[PDB]
Amino acid sequence: MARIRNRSSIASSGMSTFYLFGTPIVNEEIIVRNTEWCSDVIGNPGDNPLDIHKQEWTIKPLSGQIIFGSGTYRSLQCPPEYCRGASLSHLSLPSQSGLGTTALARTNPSRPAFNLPAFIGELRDLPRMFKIAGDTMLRKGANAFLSYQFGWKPLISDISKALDFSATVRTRSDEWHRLYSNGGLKRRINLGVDIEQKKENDVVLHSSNGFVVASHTVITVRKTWATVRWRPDAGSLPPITKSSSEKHARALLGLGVGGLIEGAWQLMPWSWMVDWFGNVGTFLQASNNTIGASPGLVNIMTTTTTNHQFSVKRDLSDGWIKGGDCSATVTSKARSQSSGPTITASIPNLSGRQLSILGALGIQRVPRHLLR
Amino acid sequence: ALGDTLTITLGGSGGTAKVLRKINQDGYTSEYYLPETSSSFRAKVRHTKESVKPNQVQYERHNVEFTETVYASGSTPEFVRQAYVVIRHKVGDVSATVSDLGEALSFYLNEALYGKLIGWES
Amino acid sequence: ALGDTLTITLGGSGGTAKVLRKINQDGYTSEYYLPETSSSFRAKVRHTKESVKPNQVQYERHNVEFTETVYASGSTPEFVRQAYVVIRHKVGDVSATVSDLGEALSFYLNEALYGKLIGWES
Amino acid sequence: ALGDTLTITLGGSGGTAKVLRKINQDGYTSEYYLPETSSSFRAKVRHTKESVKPNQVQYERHNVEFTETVYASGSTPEFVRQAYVVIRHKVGDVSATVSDLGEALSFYLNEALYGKLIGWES
Ligand SMILES: [Ca+2]
Ligand SMILES: [Ca+2]
Repeated sequence: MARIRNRSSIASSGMSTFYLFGTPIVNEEIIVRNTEWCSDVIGNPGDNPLDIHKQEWTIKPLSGQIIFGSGTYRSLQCPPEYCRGASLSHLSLPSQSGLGTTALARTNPSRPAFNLPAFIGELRDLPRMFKIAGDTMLRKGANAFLSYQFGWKPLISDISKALDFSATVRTRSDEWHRLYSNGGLKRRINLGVDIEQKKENDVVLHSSNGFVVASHTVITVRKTWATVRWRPDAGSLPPITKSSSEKHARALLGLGVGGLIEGAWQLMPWSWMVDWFGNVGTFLQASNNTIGASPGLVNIMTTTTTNHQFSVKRDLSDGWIKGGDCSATVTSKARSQSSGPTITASIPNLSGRQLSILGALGIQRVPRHLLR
Repeated sequence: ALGDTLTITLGGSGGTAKVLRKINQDGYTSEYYLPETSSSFRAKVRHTKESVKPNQVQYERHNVEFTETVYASGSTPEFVRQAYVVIRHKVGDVSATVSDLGEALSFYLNEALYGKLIGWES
Repeated sequence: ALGDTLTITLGGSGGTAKVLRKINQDGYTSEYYLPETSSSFRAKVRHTKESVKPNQVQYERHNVEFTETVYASGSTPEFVRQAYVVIRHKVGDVSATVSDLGEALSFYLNEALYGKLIGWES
Repeated sequence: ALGDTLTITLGGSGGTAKVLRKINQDGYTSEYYLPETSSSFRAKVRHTKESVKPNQVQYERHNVEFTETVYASGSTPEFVRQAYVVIRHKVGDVSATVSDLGEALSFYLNEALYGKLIGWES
């Protein structure tokens, strides 16, 4: 729901009196009324526009007195009556154009990715290689594949490397799935700062108990920035399988060659490895080492502020009048929403050391037909 | 300078027009990139000046590179196609005749000459 | 920022306008460049903090630098010209008074002062 | 020469006028002073020449600075507000070019730039 709220604070107040016949004929009051009003939206989880209009004052009260026959007038600690209007506005500034499009164009995180190795095609086939090799060697002893400089130790080294790769890909998948949450990836850009100054002259500060004129100077500042959140498109995420079987497999491998010679090898988690290797292989080949993404809405925030400072001009005032310096500040803030044409980006998944783990696994030197 | 995008018309005049995006910038270097379903386009600009020597000539080298790579398909791995040009001259040289030499080199190269060159015809 | 081009009018407001072009930006550090047949124009802007001392007030620094190089001609070797300003004041102090300082200095300097100042007068 | 009293006019043209006096001069340097209840004015003019070393150009440098110090009151300790310029060029180079470069630097600096430069834009 959209609500409009108004709120105010008292800045200063004072008293001014005129005596005649020894009587206070007029003793009128003066108030400074700090004012601000805001608009905001609540009850909707989605980001909403909002804006603020806000103003304050800072006044050094007048002082002094003058005497006449049976009558006087005095403005001690009396803030100037000029503040009763307090109407102020920001200075004109150059207009911005097409901020949303530029932000969307510059913010795109698509960038090239690491090249996919050739063995990723065979990635799905690793488990039966190892199973059949171990089974044949156990059936016919270790003498097998001595012609190829192969044995128990190379096999265990290769399977350990595969488990390392599996855990690394698992952790990376966990990280991607965490990223899908909490609104996706956020980025920020800056859209410049505009500063302008001017001068003003002959500002009447008081119209009773004499007259007061003061100089005027104005300062204006504007900022502008934009933010967007890039989130992976649903369904493009990698497999997110949890993994405690690898701990068990590593525990078995610690038994050494002697353990695997015993009934230990029949405890390998072949089915899990086959399923997950096939899933990851088909996913990697489906994509190209990348996750897709789409942009959410684009927002722009533009704060604007100005200062209005005065200095009392003493050449057009009654001699008894002293002081009267004052300053004012006006601030505004805004939040607004925009959207652009559909865009899709690609972000690398794994790079270098991630994919290089098993690029030279030793079992590849045996002909396939013996295994196949 | 260099805009937010670098336009490239592969195939010479009248070809298909692509528009790379500004993606990185540092130390007089900037680079443009664009992703595509079967390939990608890469374009970077670099500048460099050599250090000062007691008695030698101070030279400056520009470089511009286009790079094109296609993703793997089946058993065929990935491969990349690129071509870059450099220019070298002293710090205080006359710019206009350098531009003339650059025009000469650009004009000499044409599709026919590229065809002859790739055939290892020396 | 302030833009990508800066105008240098040699001889004050007399004329001879020169338009440098932005070349780089690294961490609040900007410099523009422009080559000419017999000269090169370069400008630099920098902002920074002093080393933090346990019980001393922090200070702002602004630096604006102009330089010029004249290319070697005949037997005359390379040589340079430059002129730069520095402003120092504490962090958070009133900006307008600091503006009035510095611009008072800028008003003070004029052609006659340089004519006298270059004559080693003090 | 350079006169006996140095005039600082904070606020540019039409501002408040402050007058200093010569105090001391040593090492081709000069100093001006003016005391006040709440602050004080310092002005120094300096000249120098780099060490001669055989086969390169030899350069001379000029410096002028304005400094403003405020006496500590209550909790606020001492602090200073300073702004200065430096000139460097050849010894036999024609003075008109250096004077024109100085005029350009003075003309570029103005209250608008001081108001803008405070933002660390670059
Ligand atoms: Ca002023
Ligand atoms: Ca002149």
